[PDB]
This record gives sequence, structure tokens and C-alpha cells, in this order.
Amino acid sequence: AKHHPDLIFCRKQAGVAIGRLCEKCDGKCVICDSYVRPCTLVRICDECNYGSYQGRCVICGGPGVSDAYYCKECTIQEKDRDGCPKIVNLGSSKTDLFYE
Amino acid sequence: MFLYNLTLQRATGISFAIHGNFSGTKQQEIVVSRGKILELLRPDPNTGKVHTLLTVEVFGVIRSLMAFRLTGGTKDYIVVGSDSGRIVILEYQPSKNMFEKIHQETFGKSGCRRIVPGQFLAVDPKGRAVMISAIEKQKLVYILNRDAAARLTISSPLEAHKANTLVYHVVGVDVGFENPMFACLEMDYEEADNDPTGEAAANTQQTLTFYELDLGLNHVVRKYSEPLEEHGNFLITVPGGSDGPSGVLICSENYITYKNFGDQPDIRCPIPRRRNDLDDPERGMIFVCSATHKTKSMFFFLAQTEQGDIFKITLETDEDMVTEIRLKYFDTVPVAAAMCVLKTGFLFVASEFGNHYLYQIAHLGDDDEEPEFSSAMPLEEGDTFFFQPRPLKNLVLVDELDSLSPILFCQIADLANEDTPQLYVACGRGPRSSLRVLRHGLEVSEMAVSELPGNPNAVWTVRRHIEDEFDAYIIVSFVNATLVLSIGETVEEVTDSGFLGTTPTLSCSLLGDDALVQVYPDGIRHIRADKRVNEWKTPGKKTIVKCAVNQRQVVIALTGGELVYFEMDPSGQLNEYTERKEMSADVVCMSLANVPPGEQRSRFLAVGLVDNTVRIISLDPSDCLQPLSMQALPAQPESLCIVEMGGFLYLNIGLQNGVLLRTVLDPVTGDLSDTRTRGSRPVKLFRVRMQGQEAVLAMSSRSWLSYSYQSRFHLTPLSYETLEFASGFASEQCPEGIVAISTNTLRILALEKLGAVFNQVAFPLQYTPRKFVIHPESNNLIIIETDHNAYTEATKAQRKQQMAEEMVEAAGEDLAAEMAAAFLNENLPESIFGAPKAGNGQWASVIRVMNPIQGNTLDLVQLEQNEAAFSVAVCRFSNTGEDWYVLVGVAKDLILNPRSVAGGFVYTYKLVNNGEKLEFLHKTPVEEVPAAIAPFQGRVLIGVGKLLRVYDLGKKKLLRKCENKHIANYISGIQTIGHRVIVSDVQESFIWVRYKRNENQLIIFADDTYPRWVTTASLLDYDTVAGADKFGNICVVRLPPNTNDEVDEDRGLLNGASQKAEVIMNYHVGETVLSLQKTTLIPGGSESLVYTTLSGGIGILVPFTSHEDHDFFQHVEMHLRSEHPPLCGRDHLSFRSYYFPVKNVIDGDLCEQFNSMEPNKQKNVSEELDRTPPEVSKKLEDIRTRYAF
Amino acid sequence: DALMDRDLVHRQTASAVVQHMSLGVYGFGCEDSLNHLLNYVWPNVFETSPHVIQAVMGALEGLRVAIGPCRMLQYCLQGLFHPARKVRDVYWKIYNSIYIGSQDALIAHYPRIYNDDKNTYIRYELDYIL
RNA sequence: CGCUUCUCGGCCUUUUGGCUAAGAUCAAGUGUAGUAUCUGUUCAUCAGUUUAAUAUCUGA
RNA sequence: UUAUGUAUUUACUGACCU
Ligand SMILES: [Zn+2]
Ligand SMILES: [Zn+2]
Ligand SMILES: [Zn+2]
Repeated sequence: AKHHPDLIFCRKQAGVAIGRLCEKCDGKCVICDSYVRPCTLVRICDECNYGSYQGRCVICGGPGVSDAYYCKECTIQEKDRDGCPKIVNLGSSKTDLFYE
Repeated sequence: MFLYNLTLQRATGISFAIHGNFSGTKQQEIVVSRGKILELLRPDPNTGKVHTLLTVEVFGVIRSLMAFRLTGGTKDYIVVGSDSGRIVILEYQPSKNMFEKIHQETFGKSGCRRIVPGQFLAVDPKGRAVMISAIEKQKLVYILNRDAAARLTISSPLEAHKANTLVYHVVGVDVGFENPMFACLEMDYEEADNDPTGEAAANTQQTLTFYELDLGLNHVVRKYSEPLEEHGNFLITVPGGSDGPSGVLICSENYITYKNFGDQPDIRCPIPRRRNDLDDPERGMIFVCSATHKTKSMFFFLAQTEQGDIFKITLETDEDMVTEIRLKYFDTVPVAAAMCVLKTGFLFVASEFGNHYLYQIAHLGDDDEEPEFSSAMPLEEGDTFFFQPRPLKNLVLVDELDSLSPILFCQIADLANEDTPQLYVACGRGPRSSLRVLRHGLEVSEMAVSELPGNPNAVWTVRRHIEDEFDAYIIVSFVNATLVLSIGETVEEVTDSGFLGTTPTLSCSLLGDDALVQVYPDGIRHIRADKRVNEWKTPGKKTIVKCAVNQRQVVIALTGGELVYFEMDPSGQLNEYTERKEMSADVVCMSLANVPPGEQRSRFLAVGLVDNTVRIISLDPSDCLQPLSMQALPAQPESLCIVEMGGFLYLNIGLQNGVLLRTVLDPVTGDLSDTRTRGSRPVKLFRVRMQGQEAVLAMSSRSWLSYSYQSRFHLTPLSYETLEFASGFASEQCPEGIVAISTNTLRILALEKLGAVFNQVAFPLQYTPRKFVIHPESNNLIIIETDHNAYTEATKAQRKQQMAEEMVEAAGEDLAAEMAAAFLNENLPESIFGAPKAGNGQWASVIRVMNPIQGNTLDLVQLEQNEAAFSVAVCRFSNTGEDWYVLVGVAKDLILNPRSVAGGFVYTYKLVNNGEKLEFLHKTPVEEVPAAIAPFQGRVLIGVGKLLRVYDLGKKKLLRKCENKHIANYISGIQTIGHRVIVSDVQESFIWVRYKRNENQLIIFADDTYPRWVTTASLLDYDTVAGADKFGNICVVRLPPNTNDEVDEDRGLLNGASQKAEVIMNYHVGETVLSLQKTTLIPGGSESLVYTTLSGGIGILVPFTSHEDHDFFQHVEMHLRSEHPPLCGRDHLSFRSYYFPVKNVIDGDLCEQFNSMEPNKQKNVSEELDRTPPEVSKKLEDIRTRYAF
Repeated sequence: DALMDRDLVHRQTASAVVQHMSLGVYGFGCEDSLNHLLNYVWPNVFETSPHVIQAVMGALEGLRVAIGPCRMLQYCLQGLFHPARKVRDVYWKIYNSIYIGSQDALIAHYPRIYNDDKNTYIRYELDYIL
């Protein structure tokens, strides 16, 4: 995300699998991470959609509910035509909070 | 300030062309790409012509295009790879007549990048995968399948990435239901860029590489990788599996090579050069086209060298392995970008410059006479297999499809004294180049002539039965002559024919089976074989006015009005209705139309009255002589017509100045009168038949045909004069047509090219015409022709004589000096066989004064061998008197890459007497190529290149008067408004320069901030300058309101001038605009900037009047970017903002696709606009009606 | 006034405003106001607080599409090669954001670079004319 | 001219008044990633290191 | 008088977070 600067994206080739967002993060854009003007569906790679990882949230990794989208401001900057935006690592937040 | 783009005659040059069963039937279709346009063409086999069926604007650059057939499939899907990061697979739906987008998958950022794929596109021949690949580093494989709804599906993109790797071409290796393989010519360059010795990048030969897709393992592996002992440029698929020896031919400079992996030894065949063609100092020879063909017995390849010499390559294999390849000189056509040989034996060639062609293949195979050679015959000493070029033997020309690409220079001028202006166009590359004159009318071609004396009023066209075509008679009357001529040969005045009645006649028609009605003073005739006339028409007195006939039913009037019908009996003779209205007089015209069904009355009555009124009356027996719906007209109609034109009955009145087009439906009459104008003599509306349907020829000062070409209502004029009448025509002398004269003669006409907008007429030229000027006294064109790599014909004659010399010197003892003489006096047409190419750095050039009426070389002046013209201006000096002058900027030894001129010249000519010839005056030298000449205040201004010099005449040579040296890189354009100079740099921009009267200085006082690469420009105001660039944009640079000129002459502002000018539009066109001109295309219209691009297209930029129009069309196209996205996926706002962001220009080619959606989308947009879709289509064609065609 | 102000949180929030405004007025002919405000965004390039450097760099890659890659490439030049590495690497990452953001639109917009002794640096194909 | 007193003005505590049992009671915040700013605090001549340039090391 | 290194609060940022 933009808030947690240590989160890294997957960035491999985007397949045909449509991204999903959890119930806690519905309406969030994936890159600019806002709520308004969703314009373009999320296509995620086949390694980040395999088996146990199907229909899972792009950001949280929770169980997905609705489809994921990019903003218009991510679309017209063509930040959707890079790799798949599946946030891979879980780092330094929601880990120490689990230990707290 | 606020503009609006429209294309008038959209682009015609073809870059890619593919063929296949796109409709889904047995017959085949061509799909071509005009670069920005994607078109479907049907090669109509019986008549041989080529008909366009659909033309869409994809708003991208179609970087590659390829059709594929799904495994066990009927229809082929088109596959488009573009500047968007999108593969997009299209299906031609014939029903709705549009390209249904099947799928659209995103794989990288957009624009014509280097890394993301889209440039090269290969497909598996069975139809299971498709590879889209870039010029560097990365390739993608999609796996195509079909699922249970017989529907196409696409997997995730497989990856075939390979770093530091060029790709020259990629192709589908046929393997019959095996793992699909793709072959590509690669090159790895990392050791070529690591070693500064330079030789490591000199021995870095290509590799043929095969990518095999493990469908079992779902990834792409480099299977084979074999180097090449020469650099191949493109590959050709060989069919295989069961059909042939599966592999890839490799075309290359002076060679063709069959390679196939595993076991085939590499088969080399050196490319046949011509016998002793005079274009080779040292130059190789490549192919440019492939054109495979699978004739269900064997397979062959119609390859093509770069001159145009088509070869018939046939693989003849003794084993399952290949044995040896062999080829022969098939034929020669102009050089093509792509070929599609067709089953049913056609050959379509798409010349990249000039006209496209469709040939019928006459002698396929051609295995009878010709000296064919092969690969594995032990021939040494280079090529050693020659061929003598020859005219056509294997092909016959059938269709010449027209194109304006490349429009190199253009003028809007009215030189031929016509009302509307004309487009004077330079066109073509090389010996196929042409000046082309374009008008707005239609191709009105006369096939026969007669000379009808007196002053005839009218003509009518009638047959024996409804079933024939000969059209047995043709009647012509003014007051007292009937003259119902025989239609065929020996057309001459008639005696009392089998249909003739009396002399003073006024109408005729076929009413019954063979029963004619002819109308005169004692009107009623009814004549089938016996002259069964019953001529009453006497309510006491009145006997002549206003006939109005149909095929089954009649309504005629007398002085009075709503009157008699005078029908017939369906088994017998005529009768009448005695129910009259008698209508206080008021009649100028009546007209009706009849339907193809109807065992009843089955028509509608329209009458036009002397008062400012027309009237429609349904005369069905229930509700007879009872008026139905009312009217409004300003002055007087003088004409009426009813017609049906589609596949709503289109009521066409005409008044004495303007014309309308209503939309009368049969029970209810919702009129919705479309309006348009037509001296202004009263118009006359005559229903004729073209192409299969009917239309109205409405006639005035000039004639106007109003025909519905795919429901578009082209109201296009005619190229002939005023003709005062019209009627239909059919005969075996010319199948359909229009006989149309009320003035002193008689013409049988044909309207041949009927879809298009412009009338091309071409005047052929020798070389590539750079630009031309217009001698304004006694209008004549003065053209400079210039071509790199070309001989001037003095060197052609010397080179031919030299060839003859060494052919009679090289051991002639044993003999044939016949060969040298026959070589000297047999001159091949260079427009047909390709011009010879004079190595490098040679430059042919001539100067041609030409009549723009007949198109004849009124004067021709050659130049020397390397002395190439670049700029021309006619002018009239001030120090000398009235006499004209011609200034021609010439360069010498230019060599254009790397650029090293040897300094140029400026020739001065006098242009005596009327302008018909051209006397030399003097020859001044100059130290860099004078690429811009411009008359200014009785002198000239010459851009030497970084140097702007004023000049004046001397009797020895030209004399400079000023000079400037602060203008940047290179001059390419100079235009003046008077007291100001606009200097177009070749790289930066427009530079304003002031010229002083008291001094002689040239002071730069304004420039622009953007680098632009300006190609041409035009002045619009005293301040603004509209210009265009090499990349495709159009800028308009308006000076700020202050910018005081008075600057007398060290810091600049940003390393430049001080008053930085500013930009008030940027717009992308996709093609290089070469001619911008401010003009008015239709009298009664308004000014509009006219751009003529390089790829043949012609467009306009149109200002908006008021902010309601601007805001309306802005919301229209802002809705259409949402509802109607472009075909390639290329985002329309980010196509028009390709290099610079768009500003204040509304793309009206997106707007005029409002008329191309299904009416659900149209109702969504129109109620989102709060209008109705006919109201929006009216408002949307008002602008094209007003400013343009 | 906000970008002219001393405090850097003002400058990061005004840079976010410049970004969203830059993407909201795109294609409407408002490239004069954004080119005004770019003259105030651009000296914030050297700030090393992470939020303000990502806010101004998002504002620059949002102004790329609004006023053009030409104008952003004009601001990147004469500082890609600057002697200090502290200015050089920041202008190289602004240039990388422009280069990956629009690689093809830069083709018209590059400067002319004259030939040295051994190498040819003039793209001659653009330079010659018809 | 000087001295003491008287009156007017230039003016430097004025907070809502006092009394009861000081009348009587009260007043919760996290974790994470980053910055800015006070206070405390200290700042002999080569050679190469390094830096845009400057400022550690070693040298006599 | 720009300035460092630190002990060190106070303010401030990211629609950060059950
Ligand atoms: Zn976003
Ligand atoms: Zn992934
Ligand atoms: Zn989530």
C-alpha cells in the first residue's frame, strides 16, 4: 500500500484471474488506495491465485467478497498495466499487533 | 481557439492486409489496415471490382494484424496488436455489420514502446496459440481454446522472456496437432555492447530460434537455436503435418533459405537479379512479401523482390525431407506492402504508395516456357541465374483501387473557374507519382452523344414490359415534337412507332403489362400493341397542366387542382373517378411513388401549390380526396419527389432555392424535414436508379445526387455542368445510367465510382514531387521533382550506352552485338518495372511547368546528376518591373545519412512569356541547401539552413541584403504576413522575426518553448501560426497580446528569445500532416483549416461558433469515450494526447460514430444529453454540412 | 501560498492537491495553471523527509500526463548529469518515472546532442526533410 | 528668588463585591512506520580516503 | 553566526492499525 512503505507487490504477469478484496477493505483501490472512481478490474497472476489462494483478498489476504478495482487516477496513469498487484509479504504490521 | 476535427476522405494507404473467411461463408474477404483505420473489403468475383463493406477507426496504430482459424472452424477471427498494451481478437458480425470485439487482454504499458509486445504477431496455423512479441526482451503466448458454447477462450499469457534480445520477425511453424512452435530471427547484443573494439558487434550473426509450447507443462521453452551465415529479414511459413514439409523459409539479401531443424540440410537458393539492370553498384536484393498459396494439390509462394518482381517459389521434395527449392519469374506488379492471393484465383496487391490493385490469375503454375532454375544446381560465380523482365503474361488487371497516399503537397485552388474550389495534390513515390486533382462531384462519364436541335424541355424513359432491359423507346419533347427515339444503334428521329400517339407530347410511362400511358394536349393515351387511346380530358375546356404518373395508378391535373385519377382495369382498359375537388388553382408540382406490392391503390399523393404550401393526400377509396397532414414552405416548391432508398418514405420537395428531405411514414406522417441548399435557379427532382436501388437527382445551378449509401444520405454533386433535366436510362450500350438534357444536345451518362467523395484525375509525373507553386496570372503549376537514389535520364542514356559498350567489348569475337542494340532500343516503362536506383547520394530532379486543366508538361527542365531541388517560389521583384521570376533552391552532393552537403545553389528563371516556358537567368551558389524560398516586400527570403538571408536580383547572381545567424538548427519553412517572418526550425519550433524598413535587420523577437519537429505551417491570424510536425500532431501557437515588435539590436530568457509565444491547441492525428491551408471548401460555407496528411487522408479543423455548440459536442464525445470505446483498447483521450496533451480540440470522428451504435446506446446517450437520436444526428451533421462536404 | 510556505507538511499536502488536480483537469486545456504550480512544486525535489518526497514525486508523475512529458523532460534536463550525486540520483529517478510513464512520447522531446569524435549521436532520420 | 498648606489636571493593584464544610466535588490511553523542533552537548602541516566543493584515517 | 554528534522532550505526518 502507500501507507505501509515496506509492503512489496508481486509484479508478475497478470493472468485472467480477477482480483478480490476482503470485507474489511471493500472499495479500496489497490495502488492509490482510495475509495472513489473505480474504473478497471484487477487481474492477478496464476501463482498468486493457486488452490488455497483463490478468492482471497489482494491486500489483507482475508476471504474476499467483492471484485477489486483501480482508480481512474491509477488507470489514466497506467498503473494497471504493470504487474499483478498482489501484496506478497506481511511485514511489521498485523504481526506485532498479533503479538500484542 | 475551440476547434473540431473531421475527416473528409479518410486514409487510403494500406500497411497490412490479411484474407480469410471472415464472414463465415465459402467466399473470402480481405481485411486491410490503413494504419489508423481498419477496413473490410470484398473482392466481388463475377464483376471483379472491390467493394468496401465496413470501415472503422480503431484510434490506434495497428502495429500488426493477423487472422486465424480456430481448430475445426468456419469463421476466421481477426487479431490486432497495437500501441495499446492489448491483444484484441475481433469477429466480423455480418448481420449487425460491425466488428464484435471477442477478447481484449492487457499486458503492458501503452504507446509504441520498445519493451512491451505488439510489433510482431505470429499465430499457430492450426489455431491453438498466438504469440505477440516485441522488438526487445519479451514475448507472450496465449493459448486459445473453445468452450462448450462454441465460444472462444484465452488462457493467461505464457512468457518467453529473453534479455538483451532483438527480434526481426516471428512466424508460426506448422506442426500438425503437435506442440506449437514459433520461429523468430533473434540477435543477442550484450557482447556487442560490452566490447569497445567494434569487431565483436561485426560478427554477431542472427539466430533462428524455435519456441515450443508444452501444452502438457504450460510454458514456453527455447527448443532449437541455430545461427545464420547472413542476416535474414523475414520468414515464411511452410504448411506441414499432412500437407507439406513443415518448416520455415527464410528470406534474406540475395538469398532464400529452407532451414527446417532436425535433419534437413540448409537449402540455399540465390535470388535472381535481372539480366543487366542498371541499379547495382553494390546493392543487394531482398524480398518484401510472402503470399503463400495452398491450391489443394501443391503449395507455392508468390514472393516479391523490392523492385516488384514476383517469384513463384515451389518446394519439390522427394522424401518427407526437403530436397531442393526452385523458383521462377512469375510476373511484375508495383511494389506491395502485403499480398493476399485468393482461392477463386485472385491476387490482391496493396502498393504502399499509390494505387492498390486486384488481378485475376490467368496462368497459375506457369510450368511451360520460362527458364526456371533451382537451388541445388551447381551454379557458381555469384547469382548467375538471371531473368529477362517482361510485361504481363500470368496476370490481367481487373481493379485499380484508388489512393492518395502519399499526399506530399496540396493546394486548395479554384484554377478551373468552377464555383467550388478544387484540391490540387501531389501524390505517389517515384515513377508512379502523379499530380491529382480532386473535386466534390461524382464520376459523370459520357458514353454516347447526340445533338438534339431546337431547345428540348424534357425526356422520358420507358420499356416494352416491366421485365426487359433494352428500354425500347426514349421520348423527348419541348412544345410540339414527340421524337420518341429508338434507343439502340442508329439513334435518330422516329416515324409513327408501335407506341407513338401524337406530336405535341408531355409525358409517358408504362402503366400495364405492355400498356403505356402517354400524355399530351388531348392527353390520355393507352397503347400496348394497337394504340387503344381514349382521349377525353375535357371538362369543357382545360387540357394541359401537371402530369403525375406512377406504375399502376395515375393522378393528373388540369387548370384547377385536385382532380381526376384516370386508372385502368386489371383485366382491361382505362376508367376514372368522377369524384373531384377542383381546388382553386394553386399548382406548381405534383409527385407520387408506388410500392412493389399492392392489389389496391397503394401509393400516396403529394401536391405542391402556387401559394406557400404543399399537401399530402391519401387517395385510398376509404378516405379519398381528403387531406391528411399539412405543410410549411417559404417561397415556392417547383418540384416534389417521393422515394424509398434503404434495404420513412423520404419526402423530397425542393423549393426554388433550397431542398428538403422529410421522413413521411405510411399511416402516420411524422415529417422531420432535413434541410439543405441547392444564381439559385429552381430545382427539379428526378427519380433515377443506381447500383440496385433508387435516388433523387435534384438539379439546379449544379446537379446533386441524393443517394443512400449504407443509410447515410450522401447528397453529393456532379462534376458536369448544369443540365436542366434528368431521367433514368438502361440499355446494353451502358447498363444503367441517366439521360439528362434540356439544352441543345443529348448525353448518355454513367455514374461509375459511386461510394466515394472525391473525383480523382491524375497527371503522371517522373519523380517524387516535393512542392509546387501557382503562377497566379494565367494559372499554371510549377513543380519540382526530386528523388534520392535516382538517375537523371542523361545518366540513364550514358549508363545504357556504357552497358552496350562492355557487352560488345567482353569477348565479342566468336559475337552478339545484337544484344547491345536490342538492349539500347527496348526501353522498359519505369512506372511498370520500377525505376533504377542509383546507389547512394545520387539525386535526380526536374522542374515542370504544367497546365492544371489538361495536365500536360508545358515545360520541362532537367538538372544535373546530384543537383537536387528542394524549394520553389514564383515571385515578382520590386527593383525590376512586372516580370515574373522563378527561384529554385538546389543542393549538391547531399548525402543524406550521415548528413554532409557540399553546398547548394539557387537557380533563377524568368518564366516567359505567358508562363509557358522557362528561361535560365543565373545561378547563384550558397554554402548550405536553401530549403526555403519566400517572396517578401518585392524581394525574397532564403533559409540557407541556420541562416536567413534577404536577397535581391543582380544580373550576375543574387545579392544578399541582410542575414541572420541566431536562428537555430535548420530552416525548413518561411512564411510571412507582411512585416513579420515565421521561420520554421526543423527541430525546435516557430521563430518570429521582424524585418525593418529603415534598417535592413532581421530581429528575432519571439519563439516557442516546445521542441516540435515542424514539417509545414500556415498563418491564421496576424498573431497565430498553425503548424504540424513529423510525428503527427498539430499545434496552434498564438502570440500573447503584448509581444511588442519594436526590438532593436544578450541573455535571452531560457537560452532563446524573450517573448515566449504560447500554444492554444495540440492534437494528435496519427499521420504526418504535410499541408495545412486556411480556406473555404464550399461557397456559402465558412473557413476551415484543411490538413492533408501523408497516408492519404484529408481532414479539417473547424472552429466553433458559440459556447453552446462547444459544450454540446464536448459532452457528446465525453459520453462516447465512455459508451463507445475504441477497437484496439487504445484510450481515445490518450491517443489524442499521444505526444503533447490535447487542448481545445473535439475529435469529431469519435462524434460521428454516434450514428454507428445500436439504438439502445443511442437512446442512452441522447437522453443523457436530453435530446433524441435523430435530433443529435441532425445537430451532428449540421457541422459537416456547414463547413465541408 | 501553501507551496511557498516554510513548513514542509504544508508542502506535502499542497503537493497532493497538485496531483489530484493534475489528474482531474487532464485534457481540458488547463495546462497553464499546472505549469505555474510546477514552478513551486519543483524545488521541493531535494527534501528527504519520506512523506513529502513521496508526495512531491506522486505529484510529478501526476503532472506528467497533464502538461506533457515534454515539459517534465524540460525540467529534468541539465540536472541528470550534475556533479553532486545528491541531485543526480533524484533527477535520475524523476527521469525514470517519466521514462516508464511514457517512453514513446519522449521520442519527439529529446534534445539534439552533437557528434563527438568516435560516436554518432545525431538522430539523422528525424532531421532530413521532403 | 526661596519655604509650608490648599484646589484642578498629566497617572503606576482596583476581579464580579460578603459568608459557609479551601462551599463541594472531578481530571484514564494504546500499538506501527516516519519526520520536524527545542533543551542538554561539544567542537597541528602533509600524503592518499572521501565529497559537487567541504569535513575521519594515517604522516613529523 | 550558519553546523555536528547525541542524551532528550514537545509537536507533526501516512483515511496506518483490532
Ligand atoms: Zn488508485
Ligand atoms: Zn502475483
Ligand atoms: Zn483487505
